Amino acid sequence: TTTLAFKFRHGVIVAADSRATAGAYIASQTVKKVIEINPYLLGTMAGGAADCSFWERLLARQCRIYELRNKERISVAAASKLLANMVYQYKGMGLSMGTMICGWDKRGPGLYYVDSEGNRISGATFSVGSGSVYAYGVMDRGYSYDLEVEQAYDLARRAIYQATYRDAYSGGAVNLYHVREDGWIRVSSDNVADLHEKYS
Amino acid sequence: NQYDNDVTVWSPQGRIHQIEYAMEAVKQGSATVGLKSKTHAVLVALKRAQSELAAHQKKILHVDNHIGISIAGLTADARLLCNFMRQECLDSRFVFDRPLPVSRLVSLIGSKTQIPTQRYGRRPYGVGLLIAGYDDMGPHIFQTCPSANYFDCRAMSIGARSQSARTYLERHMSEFMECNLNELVKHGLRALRETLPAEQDLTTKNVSIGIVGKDLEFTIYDDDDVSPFLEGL
Amino acid sequence: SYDRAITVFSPDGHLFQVEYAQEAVKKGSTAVGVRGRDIVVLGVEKKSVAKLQDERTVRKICALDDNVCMAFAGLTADARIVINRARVECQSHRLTVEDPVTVEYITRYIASLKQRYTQSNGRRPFGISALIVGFDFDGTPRLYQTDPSGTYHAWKANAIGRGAKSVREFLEKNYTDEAIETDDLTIKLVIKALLEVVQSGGKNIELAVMRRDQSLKILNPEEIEKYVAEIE
Amino acid sequence: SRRYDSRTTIFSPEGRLYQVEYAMEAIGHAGTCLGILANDGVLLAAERRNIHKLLDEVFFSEKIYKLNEDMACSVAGITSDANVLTNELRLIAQRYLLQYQEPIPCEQLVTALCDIKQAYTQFGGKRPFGVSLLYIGWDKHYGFQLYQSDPSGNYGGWKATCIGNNSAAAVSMLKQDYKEGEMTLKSALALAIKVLNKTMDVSKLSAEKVEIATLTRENGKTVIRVLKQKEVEQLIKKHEEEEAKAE
Amino acid sequence: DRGVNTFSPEGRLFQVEYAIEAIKLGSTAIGIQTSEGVCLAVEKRITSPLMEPSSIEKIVEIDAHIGCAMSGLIADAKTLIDKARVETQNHWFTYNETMTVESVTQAVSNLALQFGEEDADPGAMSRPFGVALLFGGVDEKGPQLFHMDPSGTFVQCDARAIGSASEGAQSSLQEVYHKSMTLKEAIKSSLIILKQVMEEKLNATNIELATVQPGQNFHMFTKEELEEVIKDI
Amino acid sequence: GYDLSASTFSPDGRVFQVEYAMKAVENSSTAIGIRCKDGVVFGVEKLVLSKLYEEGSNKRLFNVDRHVGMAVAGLLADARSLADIAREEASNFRSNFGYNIPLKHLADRVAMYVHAYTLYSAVRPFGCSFMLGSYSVNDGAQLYMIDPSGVSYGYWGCAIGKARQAAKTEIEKLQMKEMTCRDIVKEVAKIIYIVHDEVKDKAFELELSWVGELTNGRHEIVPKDIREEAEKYAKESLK
Amino acid sequence: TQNPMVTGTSVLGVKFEGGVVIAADMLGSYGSLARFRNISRIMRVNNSTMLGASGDYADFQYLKQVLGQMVIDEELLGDGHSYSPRAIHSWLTRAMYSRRSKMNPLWNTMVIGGYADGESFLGYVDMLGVAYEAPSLATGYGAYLAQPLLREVLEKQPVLSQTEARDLVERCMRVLYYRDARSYNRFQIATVTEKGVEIEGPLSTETNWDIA
Amino acid sequence: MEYLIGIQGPDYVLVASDRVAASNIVQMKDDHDKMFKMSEKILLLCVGEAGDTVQFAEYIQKNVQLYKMRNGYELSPTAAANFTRRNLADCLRSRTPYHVNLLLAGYDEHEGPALYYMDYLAALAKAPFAAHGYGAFLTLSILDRYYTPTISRERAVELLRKCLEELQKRFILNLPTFSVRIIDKNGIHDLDNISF
Amino acid sequence: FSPYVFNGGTILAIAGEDFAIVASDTRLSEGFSIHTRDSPKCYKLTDKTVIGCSGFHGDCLTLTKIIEARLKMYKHSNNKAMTTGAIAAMLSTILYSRRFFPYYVYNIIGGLDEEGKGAVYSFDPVGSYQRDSFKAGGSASAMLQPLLDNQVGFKNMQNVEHVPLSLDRAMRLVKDVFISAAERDVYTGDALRICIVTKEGIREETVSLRKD
Repeated sequence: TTTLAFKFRHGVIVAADSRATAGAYIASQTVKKVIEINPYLLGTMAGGAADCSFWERLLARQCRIYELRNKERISVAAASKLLANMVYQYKGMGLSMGTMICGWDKRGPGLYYVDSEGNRISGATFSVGSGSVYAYGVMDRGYSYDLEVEQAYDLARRAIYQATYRDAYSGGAVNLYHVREDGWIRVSSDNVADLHEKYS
Repeated sequence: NQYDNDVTVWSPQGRIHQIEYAMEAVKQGSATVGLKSKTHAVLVALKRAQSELAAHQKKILHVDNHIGISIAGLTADARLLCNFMRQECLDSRFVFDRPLPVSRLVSLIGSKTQIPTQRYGRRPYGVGLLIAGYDDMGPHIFQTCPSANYFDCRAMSIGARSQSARTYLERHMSEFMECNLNELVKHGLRALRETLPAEQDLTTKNVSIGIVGKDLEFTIYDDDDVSPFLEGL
Repeated sequence: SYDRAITVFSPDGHLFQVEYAQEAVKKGSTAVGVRGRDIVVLGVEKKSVAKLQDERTVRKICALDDNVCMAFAGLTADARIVINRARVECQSHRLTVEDPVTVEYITRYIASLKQRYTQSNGRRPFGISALIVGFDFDGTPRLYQTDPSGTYHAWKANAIGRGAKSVREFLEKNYTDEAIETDDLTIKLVIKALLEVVQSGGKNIELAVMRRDQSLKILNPEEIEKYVAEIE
Repeated sequence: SRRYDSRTTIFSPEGRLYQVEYAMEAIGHAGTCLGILANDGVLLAAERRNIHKLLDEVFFSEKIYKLNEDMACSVAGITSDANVLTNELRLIAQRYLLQYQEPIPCEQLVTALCDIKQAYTQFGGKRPFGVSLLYIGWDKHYGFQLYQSDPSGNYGGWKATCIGNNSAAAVSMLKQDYKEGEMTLKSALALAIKVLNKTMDVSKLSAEKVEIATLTRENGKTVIRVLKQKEVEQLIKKHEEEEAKAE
Repeated sequence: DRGVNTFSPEGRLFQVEYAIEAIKLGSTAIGIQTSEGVCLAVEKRITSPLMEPSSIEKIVEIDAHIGCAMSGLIADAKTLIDKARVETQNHWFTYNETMTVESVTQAVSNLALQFGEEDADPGAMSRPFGVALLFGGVDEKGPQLFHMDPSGTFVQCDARAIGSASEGAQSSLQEVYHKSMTLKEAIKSSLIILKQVMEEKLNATNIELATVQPGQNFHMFTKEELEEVIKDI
Repeated sequence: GYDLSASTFSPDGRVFQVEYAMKAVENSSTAIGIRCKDGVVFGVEKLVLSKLYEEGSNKRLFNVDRHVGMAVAGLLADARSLADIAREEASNFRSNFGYNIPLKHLADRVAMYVHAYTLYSAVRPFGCSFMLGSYSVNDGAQLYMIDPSGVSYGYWGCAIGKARQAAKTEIEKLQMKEMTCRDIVKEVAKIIYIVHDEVKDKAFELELSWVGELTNGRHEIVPKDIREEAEKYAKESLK
Repeated sequence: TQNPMVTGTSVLGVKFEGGVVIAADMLGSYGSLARFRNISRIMRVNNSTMLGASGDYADFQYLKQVLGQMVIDEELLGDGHSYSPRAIHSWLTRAMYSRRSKMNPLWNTMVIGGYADGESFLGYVDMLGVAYEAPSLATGYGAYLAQPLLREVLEKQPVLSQTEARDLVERCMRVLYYRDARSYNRFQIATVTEKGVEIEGPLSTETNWDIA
Repeated sequence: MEYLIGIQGPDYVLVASDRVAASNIVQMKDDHDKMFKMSEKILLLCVGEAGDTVQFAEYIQKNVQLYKMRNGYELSPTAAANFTRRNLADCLRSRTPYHVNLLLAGYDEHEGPALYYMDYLAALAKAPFAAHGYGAFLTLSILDRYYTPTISRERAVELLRKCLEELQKRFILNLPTFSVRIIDKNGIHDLDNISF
Repeated sequence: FSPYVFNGGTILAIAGEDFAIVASDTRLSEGFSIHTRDSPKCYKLTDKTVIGCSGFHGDCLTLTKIIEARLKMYKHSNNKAMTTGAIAAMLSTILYSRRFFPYYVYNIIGGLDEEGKGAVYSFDPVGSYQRDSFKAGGSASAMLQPLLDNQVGFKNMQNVEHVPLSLDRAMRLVKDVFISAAERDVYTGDALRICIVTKEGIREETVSLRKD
């Protein structure tokens, strides 16, 4: 599993692979690991798949209850704090999670890594999963804040690509999303076997 | 004067006014008719005109695949009582993997309905139910009352002006056990029509029909589905 | 546990304990709040000064958070339960949202708590109303009023307490964009409204003004006589 | 049962709480208790009710009940309900010390009892505590303080106040012979005996009918000291003689 | 003198009978179900000119596809319309589908008559709700509109007026409604009837209008949008 | 106002809510039970109100254990409640002691459940009397009857209902101590028809159930071949 | 039961044309000790349902009184509705499954046989709530040592008679006495038919031939 | 491990903490605030287990801020450290204990500067200087060496810098940046980050 | 005491343009033995939905009782049948509600969606939830998924036309891949129920496999 998210000037690019594997046998390669939460905010799936996909769905209904009661969409700060507080009540019980809440609020582009260990931290760049260490390197060399939109699409596909090339548990297809100021857009679902012909 | 406010207070005549006032709530609702043959059990109800613009009610409820009820009285006490009945029928199929018998469901109602008629600060369930069913013993027309006893009926009608239907039903009950399905429903429609004002008739918009049978699960029949039954009356 | 319905309906559809809790509001000291352009001014009418109060601890303008402060009228002990439970909710909201409350949020919390004791077993309603003033993160000034029924409305200007039927008749004929223009002229709009209700007259009121960040400060007694002399 | 209930926590049609207002009249026929704030201390001057000849002298006072190292109270109303309140203030005063390792500030102790008193006027269906009770104390934030707490659950800080019998006449005498920022402790003991003569119907005082406690600071430590019989008899005789030098 | 769970000798359950009389003191709300959408229009009843009229939220979002209109004791609605909002999100959480308009009305009206004073909960309702609710939205069955009287009796209506002037606006809804009119003709018909029944002069400040279309979501009209409709009347 | 609660005595020491609840039994039709040398035979005059009810609705004879039967009279919803209480006590006895509950003990466990609602304002007394009857080889035939006050006495014959006094005179001239169960059924049906009023309450269906030595101590309804041979016998002596 | 104490061994069961026969030996072992040599491990549930269990005999006596009194409770109200043998098998599946989820299992391995509405029922229930139906059943080491003999007869001939199924039962119970250490030379044969459950007396495998 | 350090002077409570939010082998964040201001004059420096350091510090923060709203004055540093110790000590035998190692630092107008130590076993200690983490082993003897109770705040930054250069040379974790801030009588002033 | 046993079984939903085909074997196992040869892992839920459940058969029996009970609770309170995607969303919450003592069941939903196309939803035992076009689950799922990804996904094929999967080419592709599974997986091979879901309802076939 390799997920990827960085903030830049024109929003925040979210990228992930597609491989879900039990032990060494690949269970699927079409897993939607970029969990879209609601039309303005979204998360990733790294860790236990049912844990990330339950608690970001339970985040999704509390962000909607927040929007109904308060007549305003929730911030990225409050959404990552609600997710951190819900999974803190099961600390030491076995929640494998670790996810990246993305969106824009009044404060601008927001990216918060939230772990089931209990962490929630801000940051420009993050990468979660088993192939995250291979994605950190390709990201940190290419990353700038004043990076163009087509340039930020390129190095987020390629950082997921280089992670699938080195992690046995990363594979499938890249799933690139882009959070703009009027909600997220899904930009590409390029296959890793198709990017290999482009990157060589 | 002082014997009618509480359900734990007997009158000096051996009589509980708060129970009898909840039975007044079901005699001023809407007329529903239940009857059975040797093969089927039919619930016919008047979807009452609240106004000239309301889709009238829903007064026949699904309980199981072999049991449905019909409502006279407080409608919110009815589905509070029906959600108990739906749970008690799911409870048996989860445990015994068989349809719960119709005579045992109504015995669970009457022991659940008796409990608020004896404790302080609780009211009787102001709702009457005609219950159609098909157990392994045949068809069944259990009536239950706010006075929590219940009645296995050959045919029964409860609600506003429902004695006119019981006048009709007790005349033609001698021939109910040898009817077809379409013949048995039309007896319930002629019983339900007896409870109407002279300016009113049984349209297809104000009549619901609930039927349960041997090779037939319990079905309610909507506005367009009661038209094959009203085609002879 | 005392489970008995205290607030019940009556014929003609009235809740008597809610109506009688509003008569407790009308027997309380008069509180006035108006809303300016970048200023909100709360003023209460001290009925008696008596020369023996330690006046620091009978102030009727509290402070719910750094951006929200309220003034009440009615049963003073019921207010202190509402003031403290609003202060706990203003801190829980910083805990989970990482933002200060909006003024309508804590107004909804106070109103839904006041509704809850009109419908729960074994409780009477709160005998208070609450004039809540504040500022959003956007900087828009807000002025709200809760009732013992649990109903809340936004207001340009409002008055609760005794004589509030006459103070609100005053403010509906004197609240304009010109009197709400200068920040000092907004403060004299509360003092002119209070002096119509203070039947003894003089410098026997309490008044607190909250502007934006560099927030709420309650005005001193000689700092209030400077305005009352400017309206003599 | 609704028949047997009395509805202690409902509103009157005028907006009143009857059982609170009826508890307020239990206090207006209790022992007269007053408190005066000075520049170096606060005092309590309770008129003693249990003044029978065959009473013993067991525990330190009759109506004082020291709450803390730094603050004491004084009660008037139902004697029994005051003992339940004063155990409760001592618990609140020691739960603050357990939680913060600092002594309870005096306004925060009065506020916490007044929340327990308010809670019996709003829910539970019980009668309120028919105890209004004074408070004297010292803390870091405002120094010497004086509080009063009605059975309604509302409190107030005072420079001079009085609860009990003839409290309304006692307050008006404290409106005129009290000077703000100008009362020493020895001037306030003489004001206490002056008020306890025109508000007690008896011919004079004898110090078996009063109880006085003062609270001062001595070398960084609050001392709460009930005055003995000879210390008050000298104050009675200093006022029983000086009244002859003014007529 | 009598408890909250007490039936009248007419079987009417007094506290609900008096909670219905509480609605007749609240402002008038109108709903019209057309085949192209539903519309919800309510009088705001501005008490003082200093009252900011943007806080009188007598129409609320339940979900994106359901909006509710209230009358009566607005504070009592806020616990019902919050239980409405949580039930739609619990339905979406479990089933990944929008909840239908009937079942949101069915869930909220189960809270009516769930009051009492004999161990009904540690925190239970002492009294019924003093509100009528007009749910209106578009589901898979299309545009629908429901009424929610405090007895827990919920009914689908084509057009329904509630509030202080309902008996007289329901007489006007039955004359002008027909089963093929347009949503533009229903918004316009909901303001001629508000013009008859409001006390003050009808402008774009003292009314509140919202519609639910099958295409678009719930939306409430702005100040600029209401000005076009009032000139057409 | 000394009669609005069960936690209130009268000034002459009476609990009227108990005594009003036994007026409810006196407004119910007569159910009798006769203890004989071979067993116990119950009989209920079951008033069928409408012609629209099925033959067997509102059943008044209950099986509370496989050896104990229960003839009720009074408010019928309360009777089905106490039949469930008597079933739970008979169930819990076998789950805790391993044998069939004695009728002495079962009658005392249920009468102390009925007594428990004669003491508080939170509840009302039960509006039903009911007889219990069983047979064992060891314990023999036994017939106890429980009032709404909660008092339980053993009987040779009890006659709860409207015609309580009129049926007791017919049971008293019967000498049940030497007669067998097939002879008592012919006599119970006689006593039911002679106390039934053919003017006030019109329609009625006889319900009969024994428990005796001929059933190996099982409680069951009397069969229609023996039931109809007693209803014919009862009309022949009614003349 | 965290740990069983007095266990029974293999319970046989096979359905024939007109009913079901089950069989179990009359012995409860306390860990390779033939301690209680006269205990019946076959329960007559009602008129159309029979039941035999392996596993802990104390947990089986718990099931005999919970299910046995549940047969009283249905027979009290007398409405003509009885438990079918597959209603009892479904109740007992839910009873054994609810116990393992609180991690307090009943250790037993019941065989329910029955004959209702002209159809023979034979049902297995394990201590984990694993339940199924089969033409022949065998628990314990009978699933190793007798179930191959049952299935090889039921494959050639899917319908037995009563005399043919009983002979197959005794032929499999003889194999259990030869090769199961926890088995015993006395066993009960119960047979349900249209005429009810009939548990025959102590039968022996006393025709045992041992050529050594 | 993450690193805390506090140095009490005559009228200041200079504290510093590392700005790293490490994971298994990689690190996530390079500008991570481990300081939580509770009043205008007190800080809580919190390191420890993941998640506990914010579930405890924001719990302490919301009650010390609630104390100021309810009462009109702030807690003292001694009362805040004693409050912080209580709900860390009565939870260490609960179902959910906190594994936070704290460093509470504050100024009082009448008592002066105050630095407090407490560990995950909730033992409060007032210290002239304290430190947490594996880096405390290398730096608590820089501070036993050059600290005097009358140290200037310019010489306290310079003594802090000696401790943080000791971590760069001798400690094995990469701790490049450090948030530094003073707590004199005028509140909390964020000093410049000592970076490498 | 272990609260689990692996009972075997393989399940094979395949989605099409107008159909769904959910298939399974009928062998029930424990350890090295065979419980019964006729126990389908497939369960009809609605008019257009079949669930296949393999894993621990005590949990497989409980979970299909719970779904069939909560199929009705939806229909009672919403007055319509559940759609195929809403059953699979509800099962995602039932499987997570019991997470710290989870079901050992691999689930595959197969049915028609709300637009009349085939829908196959695959499940982890704790409720991870994905819509696919084809999925194997259970004992031979590692054996079946490479051939399904060859012959349906058209993966690793170069210059081959992506024909739409027909009804008959899918049914032979189901039957031929369990013949390959029964050859080399020990837990499969008694028979093969095929629940095939179309617009006309759910047809249900069977075909023999090699007895072990």
